[PDB]
Amino acid sequence: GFNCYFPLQSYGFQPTNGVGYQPYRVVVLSFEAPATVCGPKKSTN
Amino acid sequence: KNIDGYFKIYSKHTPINLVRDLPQGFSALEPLVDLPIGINITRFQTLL
Amino acid sequence: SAEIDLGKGDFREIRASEDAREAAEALAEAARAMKEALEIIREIAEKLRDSSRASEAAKRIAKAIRKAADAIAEAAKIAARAAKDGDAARNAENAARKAKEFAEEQAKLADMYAELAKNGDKSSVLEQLKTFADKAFHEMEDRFYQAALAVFEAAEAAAG
Ligand SMILES: *[C@@H]1O[C@H](CO)[C@@H](O)[C@H](O)[C@H]1NC(C)=O
Repeated sequence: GFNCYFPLQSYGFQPTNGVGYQPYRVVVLSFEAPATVCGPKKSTN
Repeated sequence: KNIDGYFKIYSKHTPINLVRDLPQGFSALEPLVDLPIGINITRFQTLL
Repeated sequence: SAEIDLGKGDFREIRASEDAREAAEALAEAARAMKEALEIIREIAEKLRDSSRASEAAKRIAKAIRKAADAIAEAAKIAARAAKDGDAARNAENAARKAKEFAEEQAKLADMYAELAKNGDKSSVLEQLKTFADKAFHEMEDRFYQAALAVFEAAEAAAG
């Protein structure tokens, strides 16, 4: 320690932790040659 | 061939009754898939 | 049912045997001491601006950590005698050790970082201050909360 630190840091996840401290799940989808990923075009009768 | 990043591929299978001569035949080759892979292709080597 | 902004915002005025109430004023030597510690170190987390202030601010912080160190133990104690229960009292005496010592270990260390902020060589020592204070501020609230519900857990054990 003492002018020396690990480049790490532990989240302390306990059943009681603050709602802003509790673990959260995050999805970040990137948009961005042929373009192949396409939304579903709905058909019709 | 690779055009517009689509590497198309065309094939055709016909029997062979000849020994070592590219047969005097006639057949149209037909699409198999259209691979949308953006790769420069200048060299190619077969695998057996 | 009392307006105290703890972690996740849970607010209470402990409803149990009066020693748990006494574990609410004596614990208010901690419950009021935690939520003040996470506010003045919150003032030092990035409103740290002056090496000259860094000298005594860390000292008052160190004395507040030192205040917090022997406050969190003082909160975790009196319930365990009025605790009809044993299982829920284990954490507090641990926190009376763990939370006190973890606060204690930085309480002296903040002083040895307050002395290094005393002379105040702002070329590098501020970067010392900024790195442990948040580390402590992360550590103190982590250590706070672990006790902050384990201290009431003993008070919960000290309900009847
Ligand atoms: C072909 O190589 C060039 C090199 O300048 C590169 O910029 C390009 O992305 C490549 N194209 C493909 C389809 O791999």
